[PDB]
Amino acid sequence: CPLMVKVLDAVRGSPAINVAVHVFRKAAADTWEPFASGKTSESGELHGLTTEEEFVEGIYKVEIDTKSYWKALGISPFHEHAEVVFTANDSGPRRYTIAALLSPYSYSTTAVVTN
Amino acid sequence: CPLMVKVLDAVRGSPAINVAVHVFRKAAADTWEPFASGKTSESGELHGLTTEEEFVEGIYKVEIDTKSYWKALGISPFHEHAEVVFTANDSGPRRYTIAALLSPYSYSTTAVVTN
Amino acid sequence: CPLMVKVLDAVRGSPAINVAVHVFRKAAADTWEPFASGKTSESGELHGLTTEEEFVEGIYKVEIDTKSYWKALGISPFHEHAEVVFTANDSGPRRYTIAALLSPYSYSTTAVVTN
Amino acid sequence: CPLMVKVLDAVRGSPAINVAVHVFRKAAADTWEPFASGKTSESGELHGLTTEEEFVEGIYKVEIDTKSYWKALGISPFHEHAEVVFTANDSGPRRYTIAALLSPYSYSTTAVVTN
Ligand SMILES: O=C(O)c1ccc2nc(-c3cc(Cl)cc(Cl)c3)oc2c1
Ligand SMILES: O=C(O)c1ccc2nc(-c3cc(Cl)cc(Cl)c3)oc2c1
Repeated sequence: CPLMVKVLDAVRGSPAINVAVHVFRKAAADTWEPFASGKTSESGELHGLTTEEEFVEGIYKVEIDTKSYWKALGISPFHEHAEVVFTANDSGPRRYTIAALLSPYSYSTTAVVTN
Repeated sequence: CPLMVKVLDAVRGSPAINVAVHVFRKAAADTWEPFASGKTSESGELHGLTTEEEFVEGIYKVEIDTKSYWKALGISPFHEHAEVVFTANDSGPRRYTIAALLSPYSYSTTAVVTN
Repeated sequence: CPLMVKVLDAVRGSPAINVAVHVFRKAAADTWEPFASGKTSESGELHGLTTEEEFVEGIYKVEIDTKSYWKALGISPFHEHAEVVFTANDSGPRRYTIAALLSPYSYSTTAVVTN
Repeated sequence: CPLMVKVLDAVRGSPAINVAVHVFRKAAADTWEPFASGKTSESGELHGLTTEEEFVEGIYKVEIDTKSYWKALGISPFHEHAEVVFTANDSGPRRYTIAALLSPYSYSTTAVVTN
């Protein structure tokens, strides 16, 4: 599990459940190719997006669909989504956790990178 | 204005208005002595807390009454208040802005220290 | 000034100065069209991006060049940039401030929308 | 495990290891009584602070010793510590995770409360 995404809700004080997440990888023709996608679990975690074989060096974009999350809770939020863009595996394979903390008009994100 | 406090609301996407803020200075007998206080303005700012002459080096605590702010909005909060504890150090001319971003179950704070 | 961007540095406790910021507007053919850009000031603010006449309703993307900012400080960063994507909605007179707080492996952003 | 504390480092992109944490509980004579303490593990988590029997209703303060954490890494930070103050178990037992994300001049905290 080299890429995991964890999403928390700062209004409710809970994991953000059923949040859609799309991962893209930058291609040779300077375009965002689809790479993996999933939804967060009851623990607000999304596991199994990729494998050590598939997750090669590259520039990745993790798009967290915060707007649909807030709209499903009957709230009109500010952002369309939260995007996290980074170079991965540049000095060999690493394990990445991308965490996001959400509020209707704000979000924070951090990365935990382990070898 | 050597010390200013700015408070933002992450739920409404606005300044946090009429928030009570209490500042204390640590005294030699390990006790917190009231130093300054006020309510944030319509811009979520609290100016005029102290003067350069009164704001000496030492340990200060800024306590933001977040619970009353959320209750006045009819929103259920987690924290009793938000406390920011720091040391004021004289090292050339310095202005301290303590900023806080509030959500019901979370808060963030940063210091903007400038000449 | 209907759109302002403010960027803070969580490592140095200061405004993030001379940060490049690019704003784009979403066009009918699902593409991002350049809209406005600039570099943050000594106060970490970028004023004068647009005018009330040019800033129509629509989806906007604010891309903050965080990687170049950290490299100029000799600090190793994680993100390629920070992107803030939102919808501008006309509902009475509104000013949008997009604020971001930067750290090498994390960032937070909030919207301050006022009359 | 009704009370857990998780601490992340936003500069390194890692768990914040060996962070001291002290928990206090407000007493009848309006004083902060010591309740539990520990240090975060290699995963930046602190488990086993208390038991469901001991963790009764009350106002608790979780003090995270961020200053000693940054000083042990050879960095001079802004805050003395990060304090999280909240009422616990007011409507019966709950499980609380207090998470904190640290930078030298800033911190964020959130709570995950589950039944
Ligand atoms: O000094 C001012 O005028 C000023 C303005 C905007 C500001 N936005 C913040 C802020 C933003 C985020 Cl995303 C997280 C945190 Cl902790 C703080 O602090 C500000 C200070
Ligand atoms: O409980 C866990 O396992 C777990 C994991 C990753 C986590 N990242 C956060 C986090 C992120 C931001 Cl951007 C701000 C703050 Cl305050 C916290 O909390 C986590 C908790």
